[PDB]
Amino acid sequence: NEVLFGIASHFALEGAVTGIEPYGDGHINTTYLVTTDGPRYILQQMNTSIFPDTVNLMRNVELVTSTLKAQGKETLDIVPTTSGATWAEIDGGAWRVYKFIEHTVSYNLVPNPDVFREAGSAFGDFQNFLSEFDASQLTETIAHFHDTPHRFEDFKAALAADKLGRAAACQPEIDFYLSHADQYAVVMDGLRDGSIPLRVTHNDTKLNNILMDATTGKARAIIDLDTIMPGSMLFDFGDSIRFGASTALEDEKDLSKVHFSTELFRAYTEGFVGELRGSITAREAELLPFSGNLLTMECGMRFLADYLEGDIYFATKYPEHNLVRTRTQIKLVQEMEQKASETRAIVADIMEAAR
Ligand SMILES: Nc1ncnc2c1ncn2[C@@H]1O[C@H](COP(=O)(O)OP(=O)(O)O)[C@@H](O)[C@H]1O
Ligand SMILES: [Mg+2]
Ligand SMILES: [Mg+2]
Repeated sequence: NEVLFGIASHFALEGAVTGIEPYGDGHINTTYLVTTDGPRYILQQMNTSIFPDTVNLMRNVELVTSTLKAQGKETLDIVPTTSGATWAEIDGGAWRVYKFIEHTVSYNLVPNPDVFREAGSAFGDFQNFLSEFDASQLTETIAHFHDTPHRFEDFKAALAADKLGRAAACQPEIDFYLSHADQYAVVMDGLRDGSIPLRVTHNDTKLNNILMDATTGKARAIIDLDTIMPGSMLFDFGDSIRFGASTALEDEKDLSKVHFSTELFRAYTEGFVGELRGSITAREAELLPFSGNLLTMECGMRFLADYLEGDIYFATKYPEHNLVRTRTQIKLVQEMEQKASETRAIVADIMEAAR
């Protein structure tokens, strides 16, 4: 608190500081709530282990937030250092301040389809108002993040190495990913040849990062912009479907409880396409369902790769944790495959309705 107040003094706060306490349930940044005799603020110590290049990350954040503010859209509002920087290095730490976005609630899992539709609307609105932004200006904060062919090379490397001798125990899981190999390059290929628009991508579309109004329930702002990068909005949509349209937790051991919900798929798509109708392309719309397949397979192969490497990337609570996780992702992709007729119809219906 002595140090915290000291850190706070580096920033152009518009109220005398009266308190500073840890805040929120995030686990990458170290997050504090700053109270003043006036407005409130978010103060964060950035994760420089994961994000060593703070200058480039804050440049990305500044570019996107500025575009939104210029257009009168609510977003993260950086509070500058006394020197006019967007962040400060203090005693071997990287710190930044945002205005506290007031009067919101957020979720840690999808409670129901209405909330999921509103999550869809939030990112559709995010995409819509960045549709004119030159996404290529953004640096790749985590290289190859949703480059599924790259992830598959990582997976194959982990399989070849088989450092723990675990491959013997997951042949069906391995064969699932090997057999789908010709599917991984669909979105990367479209970006490279222009058939799929290069857009801003958020890359952590979990609901924790979507603030909704505390009274109306309506989407308010997208936060947690650390992983903002160029890519396809399909990377974001696909991932939201992966975690959000599942009837189960990511590590559900009972696979009979794991299903791909077309109701939740419809809900997100209604919200998302409803805000992005004027910008979304024919090829994009066509790939909405498959984007769910793609990002789910990417995530699943990463879990299985981690299992084979001795669980070095994802936290685990028991020895087979990553294998259990890879299994839910496999189950979800199989249902998405089997429901392709339905989801295609859902998208087509939603597209025409939005007009
Ligand atoms: N500008 C802000 N206004 C209000 N709440 C915020 C703001 N920034 C972050 N939060 C809250 O702090 C939590 C963690 O912050 P976030 O930037 O998502 O960190 P992490 O990268 O660790 O997830 C969020 O889940 C959100 O509830
Ligand atoms: Mg977050
Ligand atoms: Mg984050």
